[PDB]
Amino acid sequence: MDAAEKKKIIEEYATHPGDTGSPDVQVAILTKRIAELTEHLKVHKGDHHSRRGLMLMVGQRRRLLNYIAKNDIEHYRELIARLGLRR
RNA sequence: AGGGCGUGAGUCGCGUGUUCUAGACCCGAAGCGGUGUGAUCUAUCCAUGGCCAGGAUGAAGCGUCGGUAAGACGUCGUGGAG
Ligand SMILES: [Mg+2]
Ligand SMILES: [Mg+2]
Ligand SMILES: [Mg+2]
Ligand SMILES: [Mg+2]
Ligand SMILES: [Mg+2]
Repeated sequence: MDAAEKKKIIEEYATHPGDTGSPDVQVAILTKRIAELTEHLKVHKGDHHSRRGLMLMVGQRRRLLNYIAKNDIEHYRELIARLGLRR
């Protein structure tokens, strides 16, 4: 998250070239952040405050995915298929 | 002074009684000491071999599925532990 791969993620998950805040981009960014924080917590199992931040990110991503699936179910399926298949 | 002790037959053989030192009239311990013999029984150990019909039970592990942010965990199969 030195903004390099963040911009990369924004551009390769954007719906249109100017898109930077749509639910797809938000879910992609949140998933990358959840992965990074999961690794950090695996290193530091005792970081309860960061784990709470991780849970907040998880819930936010869940609500965004719920909105996406409520609007366009096939788009939701494609997005989650790209993003870890929702296991 | 009074008193104690003292004022010629012995000695050597043989026999014999008792006795001394020797096992000492004879028999009998449990045990003590010295030096050896034994681990072909048995106790433990050491090296090197053998052996344990048959039938049960179903531990880890692994895998599937479910679960989760990752899990834990659940489920099923597999597995064959003591
Ligand atoms: Mg004595
Ligand atoms: Mg002795
Ligand atoms: Mg003796
Ligand atoms: Mg000997
Ligand atoms: Mg022997």
